[PDB]
Amino acid sequence: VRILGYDPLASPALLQVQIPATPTSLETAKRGRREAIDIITGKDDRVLVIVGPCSIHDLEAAQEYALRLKKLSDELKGDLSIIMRAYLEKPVGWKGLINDPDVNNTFNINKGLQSARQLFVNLTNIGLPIGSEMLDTISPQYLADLVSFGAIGARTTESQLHRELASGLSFPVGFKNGTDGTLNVAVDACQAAAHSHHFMGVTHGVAAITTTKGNEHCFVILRGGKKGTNYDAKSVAEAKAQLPAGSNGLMIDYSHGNSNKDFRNQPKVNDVVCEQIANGENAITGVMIESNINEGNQGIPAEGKAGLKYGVSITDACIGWETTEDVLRKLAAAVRQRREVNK
Amino acid sequence: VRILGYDPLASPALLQVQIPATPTSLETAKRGRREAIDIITGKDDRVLVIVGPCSIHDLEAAQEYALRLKKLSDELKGDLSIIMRAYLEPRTTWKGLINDPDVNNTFNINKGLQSARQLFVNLTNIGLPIGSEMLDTISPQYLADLVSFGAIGARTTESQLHRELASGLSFPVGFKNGTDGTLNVAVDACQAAAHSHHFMGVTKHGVAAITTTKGNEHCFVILRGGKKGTNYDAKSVAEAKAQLPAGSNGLMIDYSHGNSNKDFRNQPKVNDVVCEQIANGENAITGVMIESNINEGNQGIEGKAGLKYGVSITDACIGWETTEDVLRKLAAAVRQRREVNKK
Ligand SMILES: [Mn+2]
Ligand SMILES: [Mn+2]
Repeated sequence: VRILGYDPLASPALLQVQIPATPTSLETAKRGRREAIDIITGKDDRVLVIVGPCSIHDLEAAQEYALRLKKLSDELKGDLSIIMRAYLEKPVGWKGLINDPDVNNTFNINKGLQSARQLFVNLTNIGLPIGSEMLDTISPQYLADLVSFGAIGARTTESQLHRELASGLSFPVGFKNGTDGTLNVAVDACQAAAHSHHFMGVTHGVAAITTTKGNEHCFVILRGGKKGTNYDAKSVAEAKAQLPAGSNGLMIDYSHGNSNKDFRNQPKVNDVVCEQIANGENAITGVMIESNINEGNQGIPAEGKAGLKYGVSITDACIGWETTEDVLRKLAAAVRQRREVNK
Repeated sequence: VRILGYDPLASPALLQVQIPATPTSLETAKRGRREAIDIITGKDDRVLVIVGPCSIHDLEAAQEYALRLKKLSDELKGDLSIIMRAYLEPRTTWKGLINDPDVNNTFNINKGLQSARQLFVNLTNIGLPIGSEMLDTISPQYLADLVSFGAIGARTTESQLHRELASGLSFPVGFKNGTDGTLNVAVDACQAAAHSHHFMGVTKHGVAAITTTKGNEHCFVILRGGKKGTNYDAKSVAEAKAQLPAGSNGLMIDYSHGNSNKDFRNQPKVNDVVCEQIANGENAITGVMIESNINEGNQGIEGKAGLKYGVSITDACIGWETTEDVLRKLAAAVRQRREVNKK
């Protein structure tokens, strides 16, 4: 009585055929996973960097950005393992690329899944690994094969459904610290996801029973909270203090809460973080940066896509490309100096 | 690479044909919903009660308990509208009736769903309405037609997935406050559940499709305490009422879990404090949740064979006679409130 109806949904298998992943895309995704694993587990001393737009609403602009990040990745491969941020939505307002690909308030999930997949293929096909946030348990079925890094939404860190999901993904997954500032829920999540799980889920577009093997590559993401920002050494210490033995490295988000809701502070956070890294801090193995071709953000005008400024986020504000180069080169320097403190 | 494999899953439709609901079952489910609605909206001045085991692992024992509650219910029907707790499982490393129906640390979801549906039919068949937690977006499809009340656990009240599910359910849904004791996430969930959603889900035939729901105006908050302490006292209740927007439904207080502090004998103490408020005129308290079984306490696991009869194998519960005394007191508080209101 509360279900208006069901509209047809193309299965992942069908989508994978219409928008096939090139050998390069597959190899790229595989490579991104290996590198991320070695870093969060300490086998590698470079830093894992998830850099990119808060969200992608324009494939062309994303491709130009990707090409720039690719070039700069090759320049800093020795110190950084860069994965492009390819998030589809920011949890009223534009519901994201999957739900509203045309950015016109309509709903076209089938067209959305096609755009999202075309995007993922486009990016990985040039040798650039991507990372996306797992919003639900069904969409990953359509994109996972092209992902090298996944993050679980903060609102679902405590969800068994997402912990089960994580336990079955073929790549590292990050969980955010609780809203109260503590790391319990995230730690529990990582432990839960490490176990094998048995559950019902979509596969061919039908529901089946899944058995996962468990994911040992889950880590905590520091993202500020009710007790303030937590990227500083004091907070980092408190964070490591509550990480049971055998934990993976921590990943720090420069944006959102830790940036005090101001894209301009991301580089300031970079400074405080680079400082720790340069002085020998080995628990910080990753960072998250919201960057785009141009800085800041913009609202969606009455006209729609037609009135949007090119290369400017329509969700959270980002630092521009030039600033991103500065931030990343500085981070790379911090990593280099860190190898020395470890000599 | 982290998916050990899949096993075929009988569809909700198949199981509904296999284990059909009797005309008495459907009628009870319907009635349970109508009565719950009139209460949470303030039409009826009786109190809604969701009483029953933490979980059901023994169908026979559940039936005995049901007969008793059905009889006690007929006695108090003038003051209370009773719905029996018929839950299957919070994940804390027994996996529940759906996963481990044999209570022997194995997995058989197909058999679990059958036992669950049979259980639901058995109970509603004697005229006793039932309530359960809505775990995911799939399992409910196998039981919805028999349910009169649904609950969203504290660990998933923030899950968009569950808010979407609630908006499409044919009965009232209660959202529990967060594990940290935070109430706004539940108030929030009710708002979200109140309107239409468009997302990916599964049909009666087990096919993934795009679902459009209409919104559920019968959602409410369930105070169940948490990390920052219990929340059933007058101060907390007034604090809770303050957060609720205009036109909100009444509150439901959970005597167990966070509000009893892992001590079943605290449930009757909560009942006294809650009764005092009701007896003295508190009209905003429209519901209560109680963890009750034939015999009090709980127990661990020779397998089922060794387990004591009417005793839970999950959260401790108050025994039957305690339950009866608790309910009769609650009933009196109700009658008293009527008198206070006529003034
Ligand atoms: Mn963002
Ligand atoms: Mn319980």
